[PDB]
Amino acid sequence: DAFQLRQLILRGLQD
Amino acid sequence: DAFQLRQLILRGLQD
Amino acid sequence: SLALSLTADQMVSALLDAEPPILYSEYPFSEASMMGLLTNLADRELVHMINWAKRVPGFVDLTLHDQVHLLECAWLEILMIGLVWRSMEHPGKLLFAPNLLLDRNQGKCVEGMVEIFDMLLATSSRFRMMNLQGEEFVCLKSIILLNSGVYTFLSSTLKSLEEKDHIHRVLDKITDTLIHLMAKAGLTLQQQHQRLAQLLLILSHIRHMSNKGMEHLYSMK
Amino acid sequence: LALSLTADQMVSALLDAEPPILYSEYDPTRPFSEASMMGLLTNLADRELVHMINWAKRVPGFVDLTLHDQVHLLECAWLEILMIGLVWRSMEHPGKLLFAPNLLLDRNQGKCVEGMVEIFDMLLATSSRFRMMNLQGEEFVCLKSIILLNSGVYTFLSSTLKSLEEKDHIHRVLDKITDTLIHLMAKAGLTLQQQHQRLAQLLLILSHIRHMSNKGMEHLYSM
Ligand SMILES: O=C(c1ccc(OCCN2CCCCC2)cc1)c1c(-c2ccc(O)cc2)sc2cc(O)ccc12
Ligand SMILES: O=C(c1ccc(OCCN2CCCCC2)cc1)c1c(-c2ccc(O)cc2)sc2cc(O)ccc12
Repeated sequence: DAFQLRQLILRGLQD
Repeated sequence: DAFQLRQLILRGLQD
Repeated sequence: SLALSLTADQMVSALLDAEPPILYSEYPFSEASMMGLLTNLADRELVHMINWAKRVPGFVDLTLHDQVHLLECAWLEILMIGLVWRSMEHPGKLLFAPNLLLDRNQGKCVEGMVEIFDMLLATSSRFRMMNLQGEEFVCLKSIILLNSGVYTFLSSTLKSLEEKDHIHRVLDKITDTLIHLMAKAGLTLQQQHQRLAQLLLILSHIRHMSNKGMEHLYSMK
Repeated sequence: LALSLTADQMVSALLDAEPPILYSEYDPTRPFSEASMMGLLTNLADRELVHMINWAKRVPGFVDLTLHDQVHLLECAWLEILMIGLVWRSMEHPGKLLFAPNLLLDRNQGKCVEGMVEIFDMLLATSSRFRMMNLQGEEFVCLKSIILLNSGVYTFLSSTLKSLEEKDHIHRVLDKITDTLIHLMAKAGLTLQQQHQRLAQLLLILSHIRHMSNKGMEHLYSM
């Protein structure tokens, strides 16, 4: 959940 | 380690 | 720059309108089920926090890399300030959700959790004693987002210079807004500067709670 | 005594309270000898701590608290206080940390200890930020006392009457230090707007210092 945080943040921002 | 800090502070505040 | 053109009233409106929805929990405890319920809630709030960040003036002017970094540094602080705000009218209790209201004895259900519960309760008390207003809350929550990662970008790079300058200018706008609320409410200049200081000093306590929290969370993994 | 001070008096009290600037044991005329970075930094931190305690007693308000709370404040704040002192004396040395006047270390000396460079960079970024703001000595001494008084205030007991009185007293002294900061800014020419803005800027840096201190403890404990 250190990698899964950044992806979760990434997806929310570009969409 | 955490004891050594409390000791130091208690010494300094008292005399 | 839309963000730097806003009046205080406009900033407050933008921030009030940006607010994410108040989420309900899925709610006989254990360490696992309570952490299960709190984890579920944190993760669902995080999805809404991201959308909220995009609505904070200034935020989307930054690069994607820095937008990510700010949320990565701030997310637990933001969860915590939300908790502490909605817990204000429930002394002795933390209102994780309207259907999930916990006291310090349920904190003890999870090893190492009570210390942080007590800190969160002490912060909620402090807001109660100060009559923290909703308008002030939304300003503080944006300060946290914009401030917590700003010192740990790269440095001596031209791009970072431009990014930090922009954040500092937006933070100055949010300060002006806070003073404006206080002046509108009747406070003397002296009382204005004093309350502002009091509110911002509480932010370093929230930083501390977040760091202690990450430390506690990581140690369950 | 503390609540009766004028701004000028508070500043004087704080300037006068300052601890000595300490020298490292490093001998620059023996550069090719085996020297231990952590050994030298530890020796310095421990000697500063002895002086920090005596400094705390000279901060207005501090000795009015109970002994238990005096201990607690220093226990929560000591690394923040070491760090803000480092950062202050490093302001006129961009790219370097002035741990002592005879121990001026380049950024890259961070790499000598595993996990130390991240914190060095954070310290350097803070020193930069003070430089960019032209932080004044008067402002620095105010900030250092705020750290002492504010860092442990939230984590006493709570719902006990004694803590209520202790916190009330701290909050009143903190209010006095804020008044003092604003006074320095007003005296220096800033508009009201500029005063509130700079005050906010300074206090927001304090939460970065808290963060560095927490990262520091985490790094120290792991050695
Ligand atoms: O219990 C939690 C909590 C539980 C799980 C979390 O994270 C799960 C990991 N997840 C992985 C994907 C990225 C986002 C986090 C975060 C907070 C909350 C908090 C906490 C309190 C004390 C403590 O020692 C640690 C945390 S504070 C909080 C506020 C909320 O609004 C919701 C949950 C919470
Ligand atoms: O190098 C040190 C340092 C070394 C040892 C310390 O503590 C040793 C244990 N000692 C035991 C008795 C209680 C007090 C601490 C503290 C700081 C300094 C710092 C540091 C930087 C990064 C990091 O990850 C950790 C620390 S900052 C600092 C400022 C100073 O003025 C002096 C030393 C220092």
